[PDB]
Amino acid sequence: SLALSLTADQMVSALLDAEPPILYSEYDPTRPFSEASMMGLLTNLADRELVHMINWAKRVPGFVDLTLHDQVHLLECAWLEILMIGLVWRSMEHPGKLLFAPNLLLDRNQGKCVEGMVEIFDMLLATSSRFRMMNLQGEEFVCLKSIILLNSGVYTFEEKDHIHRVLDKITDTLIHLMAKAGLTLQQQHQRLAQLLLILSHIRHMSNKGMEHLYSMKCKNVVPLSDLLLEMLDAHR
Amino acid sequence: SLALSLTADQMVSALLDAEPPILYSEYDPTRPFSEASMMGLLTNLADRELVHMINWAKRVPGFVDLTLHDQVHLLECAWLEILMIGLVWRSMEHPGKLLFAPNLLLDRNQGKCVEGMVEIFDMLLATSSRFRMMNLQGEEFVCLKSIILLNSGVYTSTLKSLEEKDHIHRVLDKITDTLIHLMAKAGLTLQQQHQRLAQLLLILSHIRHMSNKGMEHLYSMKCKNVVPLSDLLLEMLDAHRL
Amino acid sequence: KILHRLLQD
Amino acid sequence: KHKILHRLLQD
Ligand SMILES: Oc1ccc(-n2nc3ccc(O)cc3c2Cl)cc1
Ligand SMILES: Oc1ccc(-n2nc3ccc(O)cc3c2Cl)cc1
Repeated sequence: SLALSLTADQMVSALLDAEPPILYSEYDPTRPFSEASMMGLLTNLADRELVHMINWAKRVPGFVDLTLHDQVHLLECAWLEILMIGLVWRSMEHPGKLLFAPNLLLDRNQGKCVEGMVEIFDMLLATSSRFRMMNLQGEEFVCLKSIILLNSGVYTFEEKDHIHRVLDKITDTLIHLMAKAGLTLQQQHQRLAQLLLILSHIRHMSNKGMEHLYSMKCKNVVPLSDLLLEMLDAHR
Repeated sequence: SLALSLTADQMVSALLDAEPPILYSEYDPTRPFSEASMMGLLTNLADRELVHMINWAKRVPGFVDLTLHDQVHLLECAWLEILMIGLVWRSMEHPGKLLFAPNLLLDRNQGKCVEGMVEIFDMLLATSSRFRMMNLQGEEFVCLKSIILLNSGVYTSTLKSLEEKDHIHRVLDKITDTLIHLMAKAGLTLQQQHQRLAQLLLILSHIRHMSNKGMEHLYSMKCKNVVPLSDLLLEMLDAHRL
Repeated sequence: KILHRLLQD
Repeated sequence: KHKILHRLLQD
């Protein structure tokens, strides 16, 4: 295998190169929001990001070594986690706002337009605030997102041992970045821990949002693409 | 905060002394299971374990420094994670079974007696298998259970809220120092130390997931009038719907 | 709230 | 049998 022989510097480069583009939303900003429109914007966006997430996943070292069925399971398990950590990252330098896209920057109070949404916004905003107080770096972000891809579904499965080897390499890469940034050993271990404990909160937010998305589908507040229904269906 | 001045060895020892007892279920072995009786056993057990968890949390360094309202939120957020990690710890030495209690050891085929349960059993069993593969040690288990308590609800008013958060993060950083200390003492290399720290903390993402799922499932049993929940449990459960 | 009381003991 | 994800992956 070829992902097990990458260097720390080369793991970063490969992740930085695999990054998806930042997509714009269709939103016409001359008109205000309804509950149906906002939700349509969110799901339309997510549906387009999902296509590029598949391309990005295939470029994550070691992912391409897994069976097609295993790749499917991992992406089904983690897809909304991946979208949310994306969201939280780009919202990092906009305190109080979620940057869904460059032309869709939503205040905390705009989550009230959709029933049950503001609770989700609040958790997203507190995670972004956390990123900001840690001063999360781009190189660290691409490592965390990759970890989510490989970790979240790994226990719901040789296939497992390869993933855990690739995960160890990514741990090595995170530590390498912190050792390069001048952190002491004790500070490296502490930061590594702090960063990974955020993945617990991101899991919580995905689980909550999967439920909200389900409710919005049942109540029929908005039509969902076939791809999105399928990713939603995998969790139930 | 005297807890911030604890060595690693004093942290371990305090956490080990704080451990709750292993409780018995009220399982009558000469009656047939139903969906209702099995859920009854699990919630009766959960309810009695909660009282011992409240007193364990008080013994976790730094926890008593927090305000009463923050202690409430932390436990309300994390109660089922904590119960579930206990259960997966207890089930380490019993492949294919969940030792809810010494008199309540269930396999996945018994989980099928309650609708929707077998999925959750399967996640719990696979986590126990991960624990066994890793050869998770009790000292590491008590550190993880404490991290769940402090971290899970930590992100849910200037100085006031901020310095409660700072304090929690200082305690969390001490538990990290303690885990590394343990692995170093056990003779793991510098690289193995950070790799294992990572592998252990990624399990908390899986435990969070299982708690989210179990809270949904419990809510559903409640809403179908399958089992009467004690007022404590009703309050704990209702914390997640508001 | 029960939890609140139990924590005071 | 024909999940969209499946066919998006094998491209
Ligand atoms: O990049 C994105 C695109 C979409 C979403 N997102 N977050 C949601 C939370 C609840 C919900 O019902 C739908 C959501 C979407 Cl879409 C999150 C990040
Ligand atoms: O020590 C315990 C005591 C109870 C439980 N538990 N796990 C559950 C999963 C679903 C559910 O509806 C109730 C559950 C309980 Cl109680 C888990 C560990």
